[PDB]
Amino acid sequence: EIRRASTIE
Amino acid sequence: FLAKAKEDFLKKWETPSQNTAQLDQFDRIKTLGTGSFGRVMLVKHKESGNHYAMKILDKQKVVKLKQIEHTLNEKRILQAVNFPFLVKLEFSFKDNSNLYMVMEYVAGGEMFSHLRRIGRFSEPHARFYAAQIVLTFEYLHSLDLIYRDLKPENLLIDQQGYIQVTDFGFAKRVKGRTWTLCGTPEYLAPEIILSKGYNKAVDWWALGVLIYEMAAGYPPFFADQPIQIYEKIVSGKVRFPSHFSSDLKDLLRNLLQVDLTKRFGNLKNGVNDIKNHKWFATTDWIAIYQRKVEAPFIPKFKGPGDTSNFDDYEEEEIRVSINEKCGKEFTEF
Ligand SMILES: Nc1ncnc2c1ncn2[C@@H]1O[C@H](COP(=O)(O)OP(=O)(O)NP(=O)(O)O)[C@@H](O)[C@H]1O
Ligand SMILES: [Mg+2]
Ligand SMILES: [Mg+2]
Repeated sequence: EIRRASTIE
Repeated sequence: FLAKAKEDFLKKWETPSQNTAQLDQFDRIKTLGTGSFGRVMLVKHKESGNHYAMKILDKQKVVKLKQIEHTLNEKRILQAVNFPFLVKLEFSFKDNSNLYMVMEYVAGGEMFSHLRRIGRFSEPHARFYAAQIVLTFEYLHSLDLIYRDLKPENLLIDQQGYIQVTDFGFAKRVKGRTWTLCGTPEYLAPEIILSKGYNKAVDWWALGVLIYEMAAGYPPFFADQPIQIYEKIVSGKVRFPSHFSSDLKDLLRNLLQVDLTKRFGNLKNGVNDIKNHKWFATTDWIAIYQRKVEAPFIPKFKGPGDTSNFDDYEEEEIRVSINEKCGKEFTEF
């Protein structure tokens, strides 16, 4: 649905 | 080709290119995508008229959020790789506030956009894209490189219908096992979630999540809060849609394997366990590498610099402080 942003923590 | 690709990577790795252009040479047309440390915008070179995609990163936020070595590896690795499915870096520089990476513009848009507007890809359509990912992962692993962010938002379709991989923000030379928690929650492998120390096997897990989301239209593990997604990733159970193939369910059961002593790509036979799976029986790997196969879907190109295949973002002007910040931290950029 929404562009999943990458995680860093 | 893999025999000669190793020397060329190491040649570009030790003698990288730096400061090849400046911000004054580029007109700024439209934003292509927004991340957490900056943005990517369509960019036109004033002297040559060529269009490019400029990835901008704020230097302060990178230093503040402990992202220095990650961004250093992004510029250096992408500058040093060469494969028909990887996006090519053309220019790179920096000013008082920002870092700049100028890549080749891919006007076809994300695979995430086309995946959502169509719903799902048929199995041969999804197989045509997975073959390119498998070939690229075989190349990157030959150079002992890791790519820890496989997701449709990082995969761009070009004018020939082929995949162009971008976003090397977590790429790293991994001679052994690494430890950094990073990626996209839907695509994280269980060993990353548990802080266990992972190798190249996480890329194959992410490939199984990608083949799932393409053939079904949705990821195998998703929930509201990311904590619950981790609960489903490490649980070991994965349920498949009913319209899936028996041949596809078998491959995904071997890619979405929690025990990495029995996961494909991590076994003794390496990438051959994947390329020689029954699901890929109809795949000419050489023809895919040479890009000699008619693509099943070809996006619409209304001309050069056309931004139709991208979403509309709130446009924000680029502004640099008159004080140089973190100059010593980004010397090697
Ligand atoms: N070379 C390119 N040509 C065309 N569009 C591009 C190009 N590079 C990036 N984009 C687009 O701009 C977006 C920026 O993505 P990305 O490079 O991943 O930034 P990011 O900060 O790493 N986002 P994230 O994946 O959460 O880390 C992409 O998702 C594409 O939609
Ligand atoms: Mg991205
Ligand atoms: Mg990224």
